[PDB]
Amino acid sequence: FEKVELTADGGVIKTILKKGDEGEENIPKKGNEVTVHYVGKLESTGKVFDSSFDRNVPFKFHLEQGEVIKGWDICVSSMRKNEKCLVRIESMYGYGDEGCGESIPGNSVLLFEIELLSFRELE
Ligand SMILES: C=CC[C@@H]1/C=C(\C)C[C@H](C)C[C@H](OC)[C@H]2O[C@@](O)(C(=O)C(=O)N3CCCC[C@H]3C(=O)O[C@H](/C(C)=C/[C@@H]3CC[C@@H](O)[C@H](OC)C3)[C@H](C)[C@@H](O)CC1=O)[C@H](C)C[C@@H]2OC
Repeated sequence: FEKVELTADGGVIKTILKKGDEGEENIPKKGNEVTVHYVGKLESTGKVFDSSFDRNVPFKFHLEQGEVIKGWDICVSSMRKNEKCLVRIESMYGYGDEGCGESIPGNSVLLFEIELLSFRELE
């Protein structure tokens, strides 16, 4: 077991559910295209609001390019290939006071289960 606080203020806490592959080559780097599966829920209601499994299409994004909420860049950059984790993301590292669409209210704490399937360096 291993629970990790990724930010001094505790706005991002990652609980490892399954350790990944050993090796620095198994750690995604900034700018890399990352591929994951995820399940997201609101801590307030505990109900799942979205998941890549609804469509069965892994989610791909580029690490630390401002493409995803800050909490995600922080959490994924600390994961190893094939790692499964649960991450608690407070509004500050989520959608803040603005919220997102009508699915995520402002000042919402978010809970995500993320599985790092793979990643690749570009150029
Ligand atoms: C506009 C084009 C649609 C385009 C949608 C897709 C490619 C499909 C892709 C599976 C997203 C899902 O589509 C069903 C769906 O995923 C959510 O349900 C969700 O679980 C979530 O929170 N995610 C998705 C997984 C990564 C973390 C976070 C996110 O970062 O999402 C990202 C996000 C909004 C980042 C902003 C970027 C600007 C920052 O300023 C802001 O921060 C202030 C954060 C998404 C991926 C955007 O980069 C791209 C898009 O939005 C959102 C609740 C609503 C979102 O649909 C909209």
